[PDB]
Amino acid sequence: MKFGEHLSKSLIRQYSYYYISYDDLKTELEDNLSKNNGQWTQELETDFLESLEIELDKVYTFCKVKHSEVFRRVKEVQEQVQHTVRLLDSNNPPTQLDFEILEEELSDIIADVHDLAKFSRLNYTGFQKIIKKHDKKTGFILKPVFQVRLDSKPFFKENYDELVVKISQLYDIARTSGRPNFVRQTTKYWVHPDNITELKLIILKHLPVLVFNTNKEFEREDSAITSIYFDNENLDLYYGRLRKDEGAEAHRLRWYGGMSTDTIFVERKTHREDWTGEKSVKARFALKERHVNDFLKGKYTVDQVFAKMRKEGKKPMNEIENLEALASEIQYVMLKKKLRPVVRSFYNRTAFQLPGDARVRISLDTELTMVREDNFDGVDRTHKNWRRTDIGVDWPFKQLDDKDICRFPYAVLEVKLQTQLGQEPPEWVRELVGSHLVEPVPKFSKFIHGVATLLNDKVDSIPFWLPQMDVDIRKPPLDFDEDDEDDAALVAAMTIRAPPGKTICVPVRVEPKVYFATERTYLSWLSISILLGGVSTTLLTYGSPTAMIGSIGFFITSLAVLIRTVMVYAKRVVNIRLKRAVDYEDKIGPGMVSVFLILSILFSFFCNLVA
Amino acid sequence: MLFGIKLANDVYPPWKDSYIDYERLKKLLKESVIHDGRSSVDSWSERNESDFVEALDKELEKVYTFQISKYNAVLRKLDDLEENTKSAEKIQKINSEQFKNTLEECLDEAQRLDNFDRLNFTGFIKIVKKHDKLHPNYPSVKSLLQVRLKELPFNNSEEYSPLLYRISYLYEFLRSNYDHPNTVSKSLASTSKLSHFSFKSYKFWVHDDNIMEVKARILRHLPALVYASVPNENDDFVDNLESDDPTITTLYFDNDFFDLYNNRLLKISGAPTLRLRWIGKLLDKPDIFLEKRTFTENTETGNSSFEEIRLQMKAKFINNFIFKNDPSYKNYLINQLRERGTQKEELEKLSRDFDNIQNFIVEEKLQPVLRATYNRTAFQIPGDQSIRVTIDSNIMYIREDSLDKNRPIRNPENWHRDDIDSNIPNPLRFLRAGEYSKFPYSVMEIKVINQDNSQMPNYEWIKDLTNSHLVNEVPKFSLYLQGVASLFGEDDKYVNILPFWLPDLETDIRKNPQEAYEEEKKTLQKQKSIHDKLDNMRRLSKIVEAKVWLANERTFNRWLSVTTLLSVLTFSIYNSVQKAEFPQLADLLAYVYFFLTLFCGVWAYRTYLKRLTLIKGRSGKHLDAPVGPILVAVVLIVTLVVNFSVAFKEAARRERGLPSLPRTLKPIQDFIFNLVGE
Amino acid sequence: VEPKVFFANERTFLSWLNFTVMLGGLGVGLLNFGDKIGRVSAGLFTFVAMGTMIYALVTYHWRAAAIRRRGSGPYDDRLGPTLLCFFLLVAVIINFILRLKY
Amino acid sequence: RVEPKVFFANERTFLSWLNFTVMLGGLGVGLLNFGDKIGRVSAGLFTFVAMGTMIYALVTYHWRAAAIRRRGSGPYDDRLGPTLLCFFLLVAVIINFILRLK
Amino acid sequence: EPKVFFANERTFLSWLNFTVMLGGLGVGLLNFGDKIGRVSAGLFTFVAMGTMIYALVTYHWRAAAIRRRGSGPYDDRLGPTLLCFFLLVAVIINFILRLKY
Ligand SMILES: CCCCCCCC/C=C\CCCCCCCC(=O)O[C@@H](COC(=O)CCCCCCCCCCCCCCC)COP(=O)([O-])OCC[N+](C)(C)C
Ligand SMILES: [Mn+2]
Repeated sequence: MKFGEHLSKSLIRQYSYYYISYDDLKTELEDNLSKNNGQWTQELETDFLESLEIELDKVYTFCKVKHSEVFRRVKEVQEQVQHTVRLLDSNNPPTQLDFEILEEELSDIIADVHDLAKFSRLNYTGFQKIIKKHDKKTGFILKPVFQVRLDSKPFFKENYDELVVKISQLYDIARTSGRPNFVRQTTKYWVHPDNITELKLIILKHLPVLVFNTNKEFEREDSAITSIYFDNENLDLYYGRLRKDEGAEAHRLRWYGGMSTDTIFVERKTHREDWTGEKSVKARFALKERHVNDFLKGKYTVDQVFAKMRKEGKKPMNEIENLEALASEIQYVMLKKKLRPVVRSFYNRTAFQLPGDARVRISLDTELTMVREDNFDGVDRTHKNWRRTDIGVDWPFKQLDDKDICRFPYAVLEVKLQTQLGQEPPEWVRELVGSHLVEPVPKFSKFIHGVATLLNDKVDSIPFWLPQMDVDIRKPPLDFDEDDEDDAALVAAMTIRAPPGKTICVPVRVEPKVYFATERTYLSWLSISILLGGVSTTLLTYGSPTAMIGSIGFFITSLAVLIRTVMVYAKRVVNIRLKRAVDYEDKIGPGMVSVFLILSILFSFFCNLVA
Repeated sequence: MLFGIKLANDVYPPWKDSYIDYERLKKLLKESVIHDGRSSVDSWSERNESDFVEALDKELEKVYTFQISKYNAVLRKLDDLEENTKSAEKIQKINSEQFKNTLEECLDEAQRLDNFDRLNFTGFIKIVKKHDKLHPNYPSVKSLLQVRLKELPFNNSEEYSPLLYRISYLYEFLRSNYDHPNTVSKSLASTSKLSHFSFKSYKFWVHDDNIMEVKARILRHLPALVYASVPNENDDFVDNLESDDPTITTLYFDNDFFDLYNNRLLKISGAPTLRLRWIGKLLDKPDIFLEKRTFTENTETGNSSFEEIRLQMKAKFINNFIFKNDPSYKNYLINQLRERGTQKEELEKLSRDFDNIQNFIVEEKLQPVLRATYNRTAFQIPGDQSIRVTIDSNIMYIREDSLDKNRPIRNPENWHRDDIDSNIPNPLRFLRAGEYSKFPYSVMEIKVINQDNSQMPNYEWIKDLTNSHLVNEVPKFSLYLQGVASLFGEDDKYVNILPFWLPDLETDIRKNPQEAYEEEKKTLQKQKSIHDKLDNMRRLSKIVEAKVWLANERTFNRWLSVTTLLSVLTFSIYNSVQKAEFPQLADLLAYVYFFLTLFCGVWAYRTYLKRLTLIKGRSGKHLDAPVGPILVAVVLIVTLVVNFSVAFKEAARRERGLPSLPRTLKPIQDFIFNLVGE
Repeated sequence: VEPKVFFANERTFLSWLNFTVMLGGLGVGLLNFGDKIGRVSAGLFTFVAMGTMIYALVTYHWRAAAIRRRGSGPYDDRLGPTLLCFFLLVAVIINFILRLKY
Repeated sequence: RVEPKVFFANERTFLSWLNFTVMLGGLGVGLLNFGDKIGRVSAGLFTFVAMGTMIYALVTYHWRAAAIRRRGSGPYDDRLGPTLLCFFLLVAVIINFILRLK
Repeated sequence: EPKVFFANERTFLSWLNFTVMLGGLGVGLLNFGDKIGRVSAGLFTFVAMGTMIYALVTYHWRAAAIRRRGSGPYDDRLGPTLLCFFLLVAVIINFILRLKY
């Protein structure tokens, strides 16, 4: 709660140790006042001013050094970009590495500028707070006197917005001429309505707000987002998205604002997966409202869609061809699979991000609602239209019967991080994600939840969060060796339900270092068989006729073990290939080998020591 | 009408002499010689300057001495009624009728004094600006007017006069406890809005050297709003990975008599303003909004309310909509929105708004007058309408009227100026002197909402920032009024009234911290005294992922171990064929096992190389190769079965027509020999 | 749900089974081929092989309690391997002494 | 700041390589003791391969121990050895098979 | 730490695997060999038994020196070298004695 406590985690550690010593000055003031029992002395004020002056000088010197460094870096990068542009028309201009490192340097400069601005503002606020507190507690007046000293060393009057604009212009130029590290993270959370204001206040201390209005005013319909999802009668896309199949696609029509908007975005989300993990893609193209219905029936051809873009010629022709191919694929899939609107999701979105900085992005979705728009029951809800027009952007939708509407009782938080390799995410983000205000729900989706909740009498598989919808989520305030890793896991390990007719469907992902595991186990079995097989052959052609029955026994044992191992390996490979869940504990192997070996050995002993 | 005619027709008959001599001063300025040109020979001499300064000095002396005398007379009468109040005793000796008549006389005198001050100030400002426009060599004469204005007992601003507040609360106490009946007077009730008992707006000017500090002070408490454009048709992409300030222009409307400006400057309740607003350039096809804004006051608390009617326009339909009274656009838009799927209530409201704005424009004969461009910065917590702060910068005014019937600045049949919105990269070079103006400061507005009857907001950091050396408070400032005063304020034909904040524009508005502290102390003391007096007389007197690399290496090692074992078995069987009981059979097992060891080595190497290729970079759906592990096992099964079958097929032929087997094991062989087929 | 624990369990079981497989192959080879010395030593080595096999199976099925009945600390079973570590030496010494007789 | 877990991994790798060379040397000695001159030549070639593998294993183990002694983190990469062993074994097997075939 | 104890157990299992294979081969050659073969097999089995005893002693020391958390014989530079020397000497003697007569 202390001001110094919030100052500590405001920025990274390299900016610490240079902040105003607010806590030290406050403690000194209180201690001196207590010792002298009031009655402030001129020498005490002199020492207070000396400490304030040395702190001010330190802050001013640090700010001056940082400003000089930032300006020098900007000038150097601008000259480098200009030289690269001059060399663009020359022979062999690299585009895959130089442009990327230039962009990385630009992003680093932007982050440094933002951090410096926040540092200056926080220090000014601390100075004002301590001066006000000293004036209030002590009978003497200091604010008019110290205002002159602050104005003599203006570390807070620097304008960093022009630098941001210039760096953004350079970034745009590089992106424009660059068309022939870092790690993403994305997490979702549920927030109780009682904690929305506190969460918003916490977020607002680090990022500004985005306003979709020319007057920069907060209007009711300026933040609404509406999506219509498409699916067939068998709900093929629902199951394809629930069980995360390769190439699973979601098709939606989206618009922003009220019912006066005449731009509808056709969007397709495609899920792809490798042994690295989660390489998903997203595509979209714009369309006019009056041509949407025709586009859903093929009457509106793809040629008429991109006529304006072809005529104006602003966009390169190859990108136009790519968009034409995407539109053709979407239309063909829509016609072939017999897709129709099935569900609508509505919510109000608030976005938090810094201009030109992609390190942290936050999104908050409130008033989440799902509305049924299908004709499977037997009632036509859209009347041949692509959306039902009896409701639009008016929450809550009270003119809808309770069987066609689902009202989500929580808000959805979305955190996107883009962290440079070698450094940790900001402390405030980590303290936010782990706290009593949010409940993490990985891989939450609005389309799946809407379909499961509304058409609950037509689906066999449901997500994991659906049965837990009645759980109260309020919480009170709070290289290595592979064999060695397996040994550590062994040491560590050694020392509710879906409604009837439905099963909780969860996809299973395996670490890539399982592909090499099973084969190794397989090999560790195969050699064993060979050894046993060896016995068989040395008792099939080198022994007396009275000892071949033990050869038969070893033959049977070797065949059994080998075919068992082949069966297990094939089962494991085919199950891992198609994303099923497997059992990794083989309970039959050791016992079968034990019994077969004992039987073979004893039988051979008896047959060679009989009569 | 002309300023001279208005001055002549508004003179109070008892006060003929006290008014300004506008015509005499204009003649003494020799404005006719400037007007006519032919005989410009008689220039401006020092004797003429001395005479003009002399006449202006005595005019100012007469006018302001009369004003001060009248103001001093009224306040004192009202001090009397104040005596019969303090004493909880002289209270019972009071009389209603004489006090009511005195209050009515005081109100009439205050209104007359306000009109007198407005007229005289307008005349003096016009004269001073006219003199300063001509004869640039000689020093300006605005110092005389500034000195005379500074001597006034009160502050020259658009705020209500202190006499109004005094009379208001005197009437409130007279009506409250002494005699509820026998009041009768209703004109005195109009001042009841000023009685101390919501939505309050404060306006300030900020110098360019103080913007960063006030921005830091605001950002301590409120966030910053960043403008983000809604996605449009040009933002369509093909395939990306997951998670892959504008200039505001407003054109204002008014008629040839400037009725809207006059009514707004006179604080007439319900005075509207009409404007067109957009951002960016007009050649990018942006959204154009037609707004009508009104402030109305219907309550005894004095709290005002603000109403706005907004319509969206198309660039083609504006000319017919605002000039020819064409109702085509209304029907076209209504049909378009009905086709889009808008409900009935929104359509009814849109039709009503269209009717209201079109009727307003037709009745009042409004037309575009001026254009203002600026940049806006806002601070507000989302979902919290309690407080808002906004700042406007880089304000610029441009004349966009058609008042000159011989060389119109804008065509009478076009809704906007043609030359400014051309394709030339820098159109503002075309502008001539006197057709544009630049406001030197930044304008900050603070809106505070206290819905409950909480006795004014009175919140902490707002009052801390207000009483500081960083801002200069200008009550009731407006961008439209300032633009009209700047562009058309020097012409007697159009503007006959001027705002009281004009003289403060020339002075340096920067303040030292010490003077600001002293003024803060004085203001706080005055407010505390007023509040204490009100409380005293109110109730007291009330009645690199190396792990995969290691795994690949270990898998290759295991494959090599299997190959070694197979080769060892192969050569052990092969190099001992001569001692085999069936040498014709041991020559095939060695061959097949040699083939198996070669295949194992080749497959191990090839799979290792392929998986190393996959590991380098990032590709491949899966890391597996099940073909070899299956083929090796299948071939081993086949070889073992064939060896067993051949051995036990030839074990019967050798014992036919040739002891060695135990008796107990005799039947068992007869089973296998039957299974093989002998 | 962690495969690596089960994988390590199987690795330990198969590493122990290698001993039994090798010893059983040796015993079968000695009994089927050779003079009385081999037939005498075959049972002696098969006893040790059977002991190792039984110990491996018991140890494996004892460690299969990673899903339930948790609480068993470190298996410092220094008496299992070492007691069986001397039987093979005894067999080797016996074979050396008895073979040298004839 | 050194832990036994890296020395244990080094020892396990060393004993794996010795497992390779013990299999190869056992084959070589078995072919040397019995068989004709062809078996003797095959045995000599096989024991040469086994000896080379054993010396390579010991050299790599000593280098790994020295690298662990001088702090750092080195014992994770070894690529030349597997390829060399694979090539040597393929050449040895094909040469012995061809020589016996004649 | 139990993890280090299990690592020591794994090392002992590897040692036992090597020693069992070597002793098995030695016994197999001994029971089917002549005087030269008998001497060679005795030498190989003696080398295997010595290495097995050394591994048992090292495993016993390590499995008890960790509870004390003292020095421990984690670093070894004599076992592998002595094993290499003994194997090389045994192979050389076997070859020279087989080719001598
Ligand atoms: C550095 C390491 C050193 C190792 C040293 C110990 C080495 C152990 C050595 C030998 C093992 C015992 C073999 C005795 C065979 C007797 C029967 C027989 O058929 O013999 C015949 C041939 O025999 C051969 O040529 C067979 C070759 C055997 C290869 C090895 C198999 C052992 C296990 C491997 C499996 C993988 C291991 C996995 C674990 C098990 C006898 O032929 P002959 O011509 O009558 O005899 C010569 C007589 N004469 C000279 C008078 C003419
Ligand atoms: Mn999302």
